Amino acid sequence: SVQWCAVSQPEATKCFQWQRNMRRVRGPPVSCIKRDSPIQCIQAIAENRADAVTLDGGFIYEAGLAPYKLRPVAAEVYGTERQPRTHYYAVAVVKKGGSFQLNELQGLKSCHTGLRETAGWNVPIGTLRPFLNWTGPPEPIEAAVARFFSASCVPGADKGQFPNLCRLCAGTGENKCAFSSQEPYFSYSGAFKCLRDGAGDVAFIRESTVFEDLSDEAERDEYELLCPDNTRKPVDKFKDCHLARVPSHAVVARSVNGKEDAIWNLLRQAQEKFGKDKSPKFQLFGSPSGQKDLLFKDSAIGFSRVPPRIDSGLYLGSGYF
Ligand SMILES: [Fe+3]
Repeated sequence: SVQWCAVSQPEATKCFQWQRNMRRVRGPPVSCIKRDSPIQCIQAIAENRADAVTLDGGFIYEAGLAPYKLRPVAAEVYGTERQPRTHYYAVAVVKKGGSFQLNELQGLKSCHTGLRETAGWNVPIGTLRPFLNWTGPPEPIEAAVARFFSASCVPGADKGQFPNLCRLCAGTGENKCAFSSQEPYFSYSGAFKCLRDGAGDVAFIRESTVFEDLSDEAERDEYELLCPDNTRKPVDKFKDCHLARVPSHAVVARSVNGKEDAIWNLLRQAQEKFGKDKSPKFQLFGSPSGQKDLLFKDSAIGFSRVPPRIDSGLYLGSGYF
């Protein structure tokens, strides 16, 4: 059986609902282990306490490093089934109206999905380094991003070394700027909720965020991207307007004693049984109200296996950071 590494109690429930659903249709068994962060799941996967966790490509990096040496075994498949894609695009949605283009970015307000996450940090801050004012290490990149935006909401950051990287955040108590769903401006939806709530001027996120959160058409007509060419275009045309194409989020496992084939078969079967539009009982690519992307990304259709011994640095592709 496969111990899945849950990252929160909402995620844990989803997984416990998963396991109960797998039993009912007599498929491959899944188990749930709870831990509090992606980086905390890696270690447990590394320490034989559990076996898989879906990670973003920033955590695919840090999970391939020593002494973890974890490996991407199955990539998330997003889109439509007529045209499947194992990649997504980092864009920067902004409020329609303003004159500022990608190059005009300084002293504004940015909402970021997570510190060190792919779409909300690695790509945009990687795209803004020429504009950034940064001498190099051992000063972190965090300090300059503190001085480039007038305030942001980049959860996961240090509340004391960089206070305006959290300035915009909305978690209450000690929960502000945390890498948890209790930060309501955490991840994609929270990075979008931070622009939608009038909090920041820019939202660094993915191409489906706007289609996913804003159901009624007219509402979305009021949002736009920021093109890397310094223009701004509509949010439906992200294929000619984006910060980058980034490889899809992936289930990562152990390199040695990984159980890959068992993990592949749990997924495969669950995708056939609890996939998009498959069972009315369980949607493995679905979350309940207010919660989002638990275990896997919402509105993703399935998975496509990763070919033998493709490391973490080859999954991502060359040309990183
Ligand atoms: Fe991501």
